[PDB]
Amino acid sequence: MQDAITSVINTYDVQGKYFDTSAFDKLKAYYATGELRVRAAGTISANAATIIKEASAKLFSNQPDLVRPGGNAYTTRRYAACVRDMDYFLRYATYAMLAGDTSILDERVLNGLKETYNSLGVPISSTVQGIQAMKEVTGSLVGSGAAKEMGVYFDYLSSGLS
Amino acid sequence: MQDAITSVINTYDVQGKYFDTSAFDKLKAYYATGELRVRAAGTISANAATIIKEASAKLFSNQPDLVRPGGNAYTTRRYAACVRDMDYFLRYATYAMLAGDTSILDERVLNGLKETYNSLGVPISSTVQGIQAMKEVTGSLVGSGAAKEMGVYFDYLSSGLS
Amino acid sequence: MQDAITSVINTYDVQGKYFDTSAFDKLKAYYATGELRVRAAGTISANAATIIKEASAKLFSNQPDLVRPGGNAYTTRRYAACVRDMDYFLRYATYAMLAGDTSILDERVLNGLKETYNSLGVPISSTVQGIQAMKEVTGSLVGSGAAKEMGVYFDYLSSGLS
Amino acid sequence: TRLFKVTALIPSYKKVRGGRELQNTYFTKLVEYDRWFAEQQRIQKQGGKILSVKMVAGKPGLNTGV
Amino acid sequence: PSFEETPKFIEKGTAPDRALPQIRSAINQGVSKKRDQRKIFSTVGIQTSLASRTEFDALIRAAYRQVFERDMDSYRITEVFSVLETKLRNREITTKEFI
Amino acid sequence: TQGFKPFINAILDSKEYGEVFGDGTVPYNRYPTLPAANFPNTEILYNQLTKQSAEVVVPSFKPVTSPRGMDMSQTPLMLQAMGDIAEAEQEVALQKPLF
Amino acid sequence: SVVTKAIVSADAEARYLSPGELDRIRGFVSSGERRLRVAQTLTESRERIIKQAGDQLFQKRPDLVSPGGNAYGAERTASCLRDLDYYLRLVTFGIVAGDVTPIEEIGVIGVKEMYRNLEVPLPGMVEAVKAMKSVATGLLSGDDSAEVGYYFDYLAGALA
Amino acid sequence: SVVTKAIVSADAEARYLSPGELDRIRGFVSSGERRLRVAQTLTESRERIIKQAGDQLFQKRPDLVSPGGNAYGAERTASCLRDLDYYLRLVTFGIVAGDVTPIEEIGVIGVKEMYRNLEVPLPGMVEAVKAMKSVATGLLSGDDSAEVGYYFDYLAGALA
Amino acid sequence: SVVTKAIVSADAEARYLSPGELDRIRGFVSSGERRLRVAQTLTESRERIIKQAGDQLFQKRPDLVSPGGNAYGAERTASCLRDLDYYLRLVTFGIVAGDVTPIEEIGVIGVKEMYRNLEVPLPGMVEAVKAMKSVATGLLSGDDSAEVGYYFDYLAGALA
Ligand SMILES: CCC1=C(C)/C(=C/C2=NC(=C\c3[nH]c(/C=C4\NC(=O)[C@H](C)[C@H]4CC)c(C)c3CCC(=O)O)/C(CCC(=O)O)=C2C)NC1=O
Ligand SMILES: CCC1=C(C)/C(=C/C2=NC(=C\c3[nH]c(/C=C4\NC(=O)[C@H](C)[C@H]4CC)c(C)c3CCC(=O)O)/C(CCC(=O)O)=C2C)NC1=O
Ligand SMILES: CCC1=C(C)/C(=C/C2=NC(=C\c3[nH]c(/C=C4\NC(=O)[C@H](C)[C@H]4CC)c(C)c3CCC(=O)O)/C(CCC(=O)O)=C2C)NC1=O
Ligand SMILES: CCC1=C(C)/C(=C/C2=NC(=C\c3[nH]c(/C=C4\NC(=O)[C@H](C)[C@H]4CC)c(C)c3CCC(=O)O)/C(CCC(=O)O)=C2C)NC1=O
Ligand SMILES: CCC1=C(C)/C(=C/C2=NC(=C\c3[nH]c(/C=C4\NC(=O)[C@H](C)[C@H]4CC)c(C)c3CCC(=O)O)/C(CCC(=O)O)=C2C)NC1=O
Repeated sequence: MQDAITSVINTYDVQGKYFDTSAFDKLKAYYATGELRVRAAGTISANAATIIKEASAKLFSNQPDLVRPGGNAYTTRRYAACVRDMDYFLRYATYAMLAGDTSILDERVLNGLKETYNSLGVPISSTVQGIQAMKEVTGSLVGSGAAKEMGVYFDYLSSGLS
Repeated sequence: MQDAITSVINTYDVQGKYFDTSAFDKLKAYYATGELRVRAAGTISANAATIIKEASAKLFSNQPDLVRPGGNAYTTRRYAACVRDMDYFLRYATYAMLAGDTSILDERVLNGLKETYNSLGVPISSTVQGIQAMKEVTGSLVGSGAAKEMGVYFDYLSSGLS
Repeated sequence: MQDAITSVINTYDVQGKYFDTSAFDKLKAYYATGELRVRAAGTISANAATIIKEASAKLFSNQPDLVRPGGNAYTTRRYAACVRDMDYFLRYATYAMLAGDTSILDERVLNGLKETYNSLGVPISSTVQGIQAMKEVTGSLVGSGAAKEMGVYFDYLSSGLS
Repeated sequence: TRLFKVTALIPSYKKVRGGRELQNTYFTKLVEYDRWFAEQQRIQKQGGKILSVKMVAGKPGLNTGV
Repeated sequence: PSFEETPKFIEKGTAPDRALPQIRSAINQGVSKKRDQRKIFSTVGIQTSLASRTEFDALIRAAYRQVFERDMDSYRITEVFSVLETKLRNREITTKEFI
Repeated sequence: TQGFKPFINAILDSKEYGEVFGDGTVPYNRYPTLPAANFPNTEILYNQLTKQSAEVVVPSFKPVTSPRGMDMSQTPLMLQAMGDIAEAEQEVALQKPLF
Repeated sequence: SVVTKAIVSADAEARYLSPGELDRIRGFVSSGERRLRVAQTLTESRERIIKQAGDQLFQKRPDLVSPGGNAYGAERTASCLRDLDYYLRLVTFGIVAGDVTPIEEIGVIGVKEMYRNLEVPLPGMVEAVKAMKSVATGLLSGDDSAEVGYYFDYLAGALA
Repeated sequence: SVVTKAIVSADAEARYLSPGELDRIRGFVSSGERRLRVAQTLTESRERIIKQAGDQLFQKRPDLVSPGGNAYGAERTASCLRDLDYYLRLVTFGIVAGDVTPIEEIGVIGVKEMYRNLEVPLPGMVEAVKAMKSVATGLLSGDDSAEVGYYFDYLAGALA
Repeated sequence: SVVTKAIVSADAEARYLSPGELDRIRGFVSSGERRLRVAQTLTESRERIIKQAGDQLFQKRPDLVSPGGNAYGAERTASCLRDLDYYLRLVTFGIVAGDVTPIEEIGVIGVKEMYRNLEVPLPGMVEAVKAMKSVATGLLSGDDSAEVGYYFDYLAGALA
């Protein structure tokens, strides 16, 4: 995985170029948002269990069939695995938010995820709905400025799964 | 693995046959070539670093983009891995020539090499070019008959990669 | 390990007290010494290989029999191990000086060093002489004030070894 | 029997490592009985000197309960 | 004028022109960055269990994630291996015996 | 013949485990360069999530004992040896009495 | 502390501290007087903070002090306020140390098992520490309040 | 990078980033503009630095450009100065990244193998790197010179 | 030696030595007499080999004995020749052993760290070893030169 700094470093390395004005512009842009990202990351970390609570409550309210018998989230085991997955998504979305890059989402989360869910019978659309629900809860938690920029990575996960 | 002796043994073991005159003739032919094979192996072993240096020099002279920034042999890791693969090819070609049999080339070199390189983005045509440069360098050092013999194993590697 | 601050925190936790004037005073003492400690640690970090060179040169000049055949520092492996151990002692003394407490020396360096050296046959007296030789060299570089502070941890290592 | 308490020193000969290795050379560990032959053989093959081995859990000479 | 030509070392190290599709593939070509973007957990400390509790705990959870491919809190691995973790912390056993 | 625990012990008591991981480090993906095909197979295994696939990545290794054709008896130095054995046989023949 | 974390990070890679770690240690030392002042502020108002936090906790969670609650009765309510006092002292320790290490190794490691042995509900703990966050960070200026709120939020997320 | 290192560590323990890691990233991000200024200063003078370092190196080591030397000739001297340019570029990348990781990952691992295959003398490389360090620390102030010399010393120690 | 390698390979498989391994040991003991003759020949020509090897090294690399060189001075040049004598003794040990294992155990493991600490240039080592190889092979016949030069080649590769 690469953060924004290493993203610029890697593009200029594979082009064999020294940093030009555009590179320093992107680097300034990353450094300018670093406090926002760090504060949002700390807020999300302190309230991770809460976010999972409201997001799973919303997902199971809108889709009661998931946790009733015959649903993919019907057992204590499969319910716990669903909330574990939601914790995965929140934690890695916070990683991507801190890094300012979606590379970790491709490398560490989305790789093999669709085929694994298809192999397990996990509903992918319902998982996308749960990810969206985490998006609204986290946005309500961290404020609009951080909300949009966390939503970038949430919708990246949603699009990668869909 | 197999050598010439083991190959004759296996072909007479599948038939449940004791050795005939033909098998003894094949064993005599290998025992006659053994001295030349050991001479060529010792020469190659003494000169492996020279061969790798020269062959990689021709390869990177003809394909300069491999060592320009962004090329597959551009970093100290990837250059070192490239010359390490060349050393591997030289060593296993020497093993094969000393055995008189290409089974080691399939078993310990060619098995999964193509999709190893394809999963890594290693160019296969440039690897074959490196192998041909290595063959040309080795032929000059081992002498005409040993050059023809060593070309067989280098060409086996090149054809298996292609 | 614990530093000076963690030592004060632990001594106040054991008695279940909030910080009083004396605790804040000891803290202020540490933050007063902090700049000196950081400067000395950086100086040693820049000059580690050097300090090791003069320390080993002094040890072997004063005790030449250690490196002639029959000495425990006679081989490339054993000489390399000797200078490796001296580099470890310097690095951990620097850690202890920066922390301001000698717990790291007992926790990491001295825990089991007697058993290991005596079973291997490493002479303790010569290693202590090497500690003193390293201390004398380091004091010349760090500065007059920081020299005594670093010597504190060097004598701690020596007495633990002695 | 079921448990040996083994104190062993394993020196290094192959190379000098950047890692400290004070962890791995002089050690004491608890190896269960039917692992001890393999463990002792491996320690001897690495070049170490087994300093001591002790009974801790079981009773020597017992037939059942092994 | 005093013309100042481009130095030869500039041209000796230039890269072929690459659009974004080639830049992306040139970044991610060889062995994956996971090979060097990771932590290797080992029992470097020989001090008692009282201090460096957190690094023992991290090593234990790393052992769980390596042997079982992920966290296994749903299966109560901590209480299943509580005696084993206790022996690891007080250094009765090594990492290999824990594994 | 022995089941699961003897099999795990056989892995962990191997020389390879002792040399690579010793007694202190948690195992990890090694990205092994050797032997041939170990890298792709290991990467397929380590790029899969838990329960991602139940298929066997390495069912077995295709034997290389015998190929089809390419006898290598037409090999030029083999041809030279077959020429030389004729000379040796002829010398042995002339060793016999002339009559 | 911050210094200990930097030293352990350097030791894991077996190297001397990089100029980044030394600059971080310099910044930590330069912030020492301010953090001792913050800790002294929170320490001198220990009783105010503990009683206001306990009041808010019981207002928002009356079931704790109702019959069948873990804090019902005089002695149980006293030991509740006593644990609040522990956690406040741990927060001051973390403030002076510059990290959450004192809190982590005195009050977080094994806290779930300890409150499971005592029937102490963890939502009650997180609500108590959030009330104590509000009460304590009310006393500090913005720069002090945010930095103390980091420790309080870490505590709340660790209990939850 | 510092952020990448923090995220990799947090991912290893499968946890969120600690307050200490967040404070480390806060410090690294606060110094971003200064490090960008240092890197831009080095970048604006790549040609001057490379030429002066080459002159100093070949005065120290006249044999490398003598007939039969490794850098003998215009094109081989150009390849030598190009290697110096590569390492200057990696040093600037490391300056903006905040650690030696770009230098480590592009120009250090397997560098002895590469130069052994190129029959390039390692002490010559060490002299060239020290020459670059002197020239480049010349163009900076006292505060920036130490930080840049840290990366140069790392590279030099890696080469020998 | 060869016997020790055969024994450890057999013990790795927990077996007795195969007829092939026994035949290998038989060939080894057959070659032992020629090996001792070669080692005796190099042992007799101690001072010659050291003298010409040192002279060729110092003429080929005057910088080592020149001011600022690592071997400047009578005592440092004496230490240089002493190291050459060490390595020639190791090569004799390798000749008797039949392999480079004694050279490996006494003078190759950790040699780079030793010469880094001593500030000894490794290329100077390689050139001194090549000069020793030339003198030793010259003092030998055509047959002995190959097997003796193999050990010097291994040693130079270890230093390089
Ligand atoms: C960090 C990257 C990563 C991801 C993303 C990941 C997903 C993942 N989810 C799994 C199981 C599961 N995941 C779910 C989640 C579903 N339940 C409901 O239907 C929802 C629609 C939906 C969640 C919102 C469920 C129910 C299971 C249990 C499947 C089973 O055991 O049969 C598994 C199988 C192994 C295990 O349980 O640990 C994986 C690998 N694993 C990873 O290593
Ligand atoms: C980004 C990391 C990286 C590095 C550093 C790197 C170095 C590198 N230097 C090379 C050649 C060279 N390198 C040098 C430099 C040496 N000459 C003197 O001896 C000096 C001691 C020393 C330089 C200070 C020379 C002279 C050559 C030309 C070799 C020849 O023409 O035979 C080559 C061969 C391919 C080519 O020239 O394009 C590489 C790959 N490659 C990389 O991917
Ligand atoms: C980070 C804390 C730590 C330290 C410092 C440490 C020291 C240490 N030194 C060792 C060996 C050694 N140590 C020495 C050094 C001595 N020989 C000479 O007499 C000198 C006077 C003296 C050094 C000043 C030597 C020569 C050996 C090799 C012994 C052997 O041949 O087995 C070993 C055995 C394994 C190895 O060789 O790597 C350890 C573990 N271990 C640790 O866990
Ligand atoms: C003995 C049989 C055998 C072979 C040959 C083999 C090759 C092999 N080459 C690899 C990587 C590689 N291989 C190359 C080879 C070069 N790329 C350049 O473009 C050239 C065209 C080409 C050589 C002439 C490169 C650049 C890498 C990348 C190394 C990295 O990413 O770190 C890897 C991945 C593991 C590693 O690098 O540690 C393997 C397994 N493996 C085997 O078991
Ligand atoms: C048996 C295996 C073994 C070896 C090889 C060995 C090498 C060795 N060489 C040393 C000194 C030395 N060695 C040299 C030799 C160098 N001078 C020039 O650069 C030449 C390139 C080169 C000689 C060919 C010099 C000059 C010193 C003195 C170092 C000093 O005083 O700074 C020392 C320091 C102790 C002493 O001086 O007695 C050792 C341990 N030790 C061993 O136990």
